[PDB]
Amino acid sequence: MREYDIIAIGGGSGGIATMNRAGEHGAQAAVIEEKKLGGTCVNVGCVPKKIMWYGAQIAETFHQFGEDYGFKTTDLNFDFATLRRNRESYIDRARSSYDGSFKRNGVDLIEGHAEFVDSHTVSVNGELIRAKHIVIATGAHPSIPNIPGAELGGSSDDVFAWEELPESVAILGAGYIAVELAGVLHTFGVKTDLFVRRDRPLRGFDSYIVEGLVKEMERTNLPLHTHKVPVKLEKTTDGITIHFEDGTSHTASQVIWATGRRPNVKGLQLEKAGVTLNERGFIQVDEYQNTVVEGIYALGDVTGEKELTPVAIKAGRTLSERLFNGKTTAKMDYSTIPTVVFSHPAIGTVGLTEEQAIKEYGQDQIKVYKSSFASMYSACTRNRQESRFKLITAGSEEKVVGLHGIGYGVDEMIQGFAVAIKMGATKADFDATVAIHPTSSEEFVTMR
Amino acid sequence: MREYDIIAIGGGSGGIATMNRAGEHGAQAAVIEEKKLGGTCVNVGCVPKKIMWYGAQIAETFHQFGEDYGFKTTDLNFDFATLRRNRESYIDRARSSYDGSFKRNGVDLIEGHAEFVDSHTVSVNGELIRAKHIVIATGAHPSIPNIPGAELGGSSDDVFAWEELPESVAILGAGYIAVELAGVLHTFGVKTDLFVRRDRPLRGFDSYIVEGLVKEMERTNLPLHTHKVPVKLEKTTDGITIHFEDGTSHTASQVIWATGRRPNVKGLQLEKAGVTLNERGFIQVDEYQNTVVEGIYALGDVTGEKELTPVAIKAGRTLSERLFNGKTTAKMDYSTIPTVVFSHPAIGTVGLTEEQAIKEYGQDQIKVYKSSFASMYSACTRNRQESRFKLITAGSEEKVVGLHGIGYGVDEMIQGFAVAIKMGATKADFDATVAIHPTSSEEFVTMR
Ligand SMILES: Cc1cc2nc3c(=O)[nH]c(=O)nc-3n(C[C@H](O)[C@H](O)[C@H](O)COP(=O)(O)OP(=O)(O)OC[C@H]3O[C@@H](n4cnc5c(N)ncnc54)[C@H](O)[C@@H]3O)c2cc1C
Ligand SMILES: Cc1cc2nc3c(=O)[nH]c(=O)nc-3n(C[C@H](O)[C@H](O)[C@H](O)COP(=O)(O)OP(=O)(O)OC[C@H]3O[C@@H](n4cnc5c(N)ncnc54)[C@H](O)[C@@H]3O)c2cc1C
Repeated sequence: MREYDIIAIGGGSGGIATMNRAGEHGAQAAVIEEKKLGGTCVNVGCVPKKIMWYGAQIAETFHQFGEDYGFKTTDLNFDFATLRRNRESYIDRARSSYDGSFKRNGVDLIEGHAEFVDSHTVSVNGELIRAKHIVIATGAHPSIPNIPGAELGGSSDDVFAWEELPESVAILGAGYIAVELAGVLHTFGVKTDLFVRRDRPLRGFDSYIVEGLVKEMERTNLPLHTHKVPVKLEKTTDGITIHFEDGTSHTASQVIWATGRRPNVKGLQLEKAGVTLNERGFIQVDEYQNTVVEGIYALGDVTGEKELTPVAIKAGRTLSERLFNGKTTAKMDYSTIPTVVFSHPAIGTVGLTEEQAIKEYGQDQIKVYKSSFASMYSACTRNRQESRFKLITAGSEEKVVGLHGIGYGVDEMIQGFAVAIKMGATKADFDATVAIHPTSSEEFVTMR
Repeated sequence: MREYDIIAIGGGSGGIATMNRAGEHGAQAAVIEEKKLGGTCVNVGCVPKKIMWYGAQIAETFHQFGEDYGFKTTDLNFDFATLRRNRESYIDRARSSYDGSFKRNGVDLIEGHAEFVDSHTVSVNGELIRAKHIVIATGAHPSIPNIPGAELGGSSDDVFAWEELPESVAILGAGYIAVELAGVLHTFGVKTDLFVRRDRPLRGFDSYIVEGLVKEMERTNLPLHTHKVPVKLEKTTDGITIHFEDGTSHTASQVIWATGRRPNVKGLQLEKAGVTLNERGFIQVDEYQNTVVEGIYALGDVTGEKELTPVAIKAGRTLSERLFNGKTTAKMDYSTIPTVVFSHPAIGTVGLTEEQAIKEYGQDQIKVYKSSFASMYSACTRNRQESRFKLITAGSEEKVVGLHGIGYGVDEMIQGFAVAIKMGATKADFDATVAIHPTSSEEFVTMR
C-alpha cells in the first residue's frame, strides 16, 4: 500500500524542490522518477547548455579577439569529446548531490513510471502508493509539428546525445532554445542554418534587442532565413532535405525541431484521479497550485505559468511552506520574472516589452530610453560587437516597468535590476545610483 | 581679455562633464587642460587598465580552463606590443570623441597650465581668461613616500608608459591599484611580488572577500608579502633592491609605488583666489561643491569625497544643473556608492562591511549571510576557482546595508543591486525576486 504524507510525480526541478522542503518540515516525502534524477535542467537543459555555451565563448575569444590582444596560436585544435566528457562529469556530480539531499531530509526515491489509480493513490511497477497530498510535476517535452517526415528531424534531446558534432545542421524554430543552439554550434564550426517561421526570431522579446541579435548573426555569417514554414522533410544521400511553403528547399546532416515545448499530461490517467486540463492543454490549477480535485496539486512546466527552473523551484518550495509550515495564504508571484537567453551575445530581460506596456498603461503613458554602444572588450579589436540596452518607464513618476539588454556581460547583470524593478523602482531611483566604471552595466543608470 | 560664463581648470572626468552640461543649457563654457584630454581615467587609469585586465582574462582562460573545454595548442604566443598598440588606439578614439561633444555644446578647448590671478581670473600662457564661475577639477597624482631612494621606484603612470613588460616587478602597496596591477602583470608572466605594510591588502573591504583574494593569490603562486615596511630603495647590478624594516630585502627590474593618490593643489596659486584647504589637504568645499570664495567651485579627486570617475562626472553634472538650470538645492549624494576592483578574480561591493555594520547598528542587530562556491565555468576544469558572496542585514526588517562579492562575473552584477540597496531593499525583497538560472548572480537571491 505504501504510506507517505506527500508524493511528487516527477523528480525534476519542481518535484525535488517541493519534496525536499516538505521533508524539511517533518513530512514523510517521496519522489517518483522515470528517467535520470534532476529532470530536464540537470540532464538535458540548463546545465549542459551553459557548459557548452562557456566552451563556445572560449572558441569565440580564440578566433575573434585573441589576435588584437596579442595572442596567436599554432595548432588550435578543438576536441568535442573532451568537452562532452567533462560536461557529463559535472552533471554526474550535480545529480549525486540531489540524492544526498533526499536521504538527509527523509525523502524516498522511487524509480518508475507513476500512474493515477484513484484521487489519493498511484501505481508504480504494479505496487500502489498512497498519500494525502500528490504533486504533479511531470514537466514538458519537445514539440514536433504534425507534418509528413517530421520524425526524421531530431530535438534538443538529440543535440546533447551527440558524441561528435555533425558536418551540418538545420535548426527549425524561433524561440530561446533555437537561438541558443544556433549560436553554440555555429561558433564550434558546424555548418549551422537557422530557419524561423515568420518575420524574426524571438517574437515575444523586444524588437530593438532582437534586431541587435540579427545584426550579430549577419556579422558572423550565421545564416538566418525569415518566412520559412516547413511543409515536408525527406531523406537524401547528403542527409535530410527540408521543403518550405514559399518554394525553396535546404539540405543538411541533422535537422533539429526547436519550435516549442508541450506539457507531459497524457500517460498519467488523470481522469481516474479527476484532474482536468485547461483550454491550452496544461493542467488546470488556481493561484495556490491546487487542481480541481482537493489533495492534488500541480506546478512547474506542466502548469505552464512560466517554463523556467527557478519558477518551478520557488513554486514548489512555496507550496510546501503552505502545506507543512502553516503559511495558509502563501503563493507564487508570477509577475516580473527575469530571464536570460545564452545566445551570442547573451540577451537579458525583465518586466514588460514596449508593446506589453502600451496595452497595460496606455500609449500616451509610456516613455522609452535606448542606448547603442560597443563594449570595450570587443571595440579595441577588429570585431566590434554591438550592445543594445532598453528601459521602459510608465506614468508621471516614470516607474521602470521593463528592462531589456543584449551584449557581453548581460547574463550576470539582470538579477540585481530584477530586485529593484520588483520593488517599484522609478527612473529617478536608477539615476540617483552612481555608475560603476568601466562596465557595460553602468549604461542602465546613465540613460537620457 | 577673453571672457566666459564658466571655465574648468582640468580637462578630465570632472571638468569635461561639468562644461558639457553647462554648455548644454546655453552657458558659454571652456575646458583648460595641461597634458592629455580625458584626464587620468582615459589616458592612464580606468581605460588602459581594463583593456589590460581583459587581455589578462584571455591569458587566464587559455592556460587554466582551455584544456578541459577541449582546446589545446602546440604553442601559445603572447606579444605585449600588439596589446599596447590597440590599447592606445582605443584611447586615441575616445580622446577624439570629446572634440565632437564640445562642438555640439559650444565648449572651447584651451590648452595650457591654468593659474589663478584673482577670484575671477586665471592665466594660461600669459593670456588672461576671466569668468563668472570657475570650477577647479585638477584631479590627483600618485603618492611617492619620503624614504632614501624613493625616486628609483615608479608609479602606475610608468606601468602604462612601458613599451615592453619587464622580467620582474615589485609592487609596494595595499590599495585597489596595487592589487589590480599585481594580478594583471602576474597573469602576463612577469615575476610579480606584492608587498603590503600590515596584515592584509584592501583595508576597508570586507574580510571574507579579501580572505578569498589572498587564497586565490596563493593558489596561483602570486607571492603576497605581509608586514613589509620599506625603509630604503637602492640601485644595484641585479636590478633595484628594496630594504624592509624587518631586515629582509627583495630585488626586481622595476619597483612600483601604489601607496595612494593625493590631490593636485600646489600649482594653481590658490592663495590668490582665496581658496583654502581642509586639514586632510584637499580643497575645502560644502555639500554643493562651493569653495569659501563666491563663484569658485571644486569637485572630483581634488576635493576627495570618493575618488572615482563617475563621482566626478555626476557631481559636475549636478553642479551645472544648479547654476544653469534653476535647481538651486541640487547636490551630489555621496552615500552608498558601488565599487568594483578588477582583481583576479574581480571584487565587487556596495554599502557597509561587517565591521562597519556592527559599529553602526551593534552586534545583535546584524545578521550575515555567506556563500562559498565554485562557478560552473571553472568547476568543469582542473582549476577550481572559488567565488565568495556576502550579504549583511540590519534590524528586525532585515534592511540590506551591505553586499559584497569576489568571483567570475562579479564586475557586472553589482550595479543592479546598488539601485535596490539605495531604495532600502530588505532580505524579503531579495528572497521575493526569482533567480536567473544558471548564473552566479542568483546566489544573492537564494541565501539562507
Ligand atoms: C535545451 C533546454 C535548455 C533550457 N535552459 C534553461 C535555462 O537556461 N534556464 C531555465 O530557467 N530553464 C531552462 N530550461 C527549462 C527548464 O529545464 C524547465 O523549466 C524545468 O526543467 C522544469 O522543471 P519541472 O520539474 O517542471 O520538469 P522537469 O525538470 O522536466 O522534470 C520532469 C520529470 O518528471 C519525469 N516524469 C514525467 N512523467 C512521469 C511519470 N508519469 N512518472 C514518473 N516520472 C515522470 C520526467 O522523466 C522528468 O525527469 C531549458 C529547457 C531545455 C529543453
Ligand atoms: C591606475 C588607475 C586606475 C583607476 N581605475 C579606476 C576605475 O576602474 N574606476 C574608477 O571609477 N576610477 C578609477 N580611477 C580613478 C579615476 O581615474 C579618477 O577618480 C578620475 O579620473 C578623477 O577625475 P578628475 O576630473 O577628478 O581628475 P582627472 O581625470 O585626473 O583630470 C584632472 C586633469 O586636470 C589637469 N590639470 C591639473 N592641473 C591643471 C592646471 N593647473 N591647468 C590645466 N589643467 C590641469 C590634468 O592634466 C588632468 O588631465 C583610477 C585611477 C588610476 C590612477
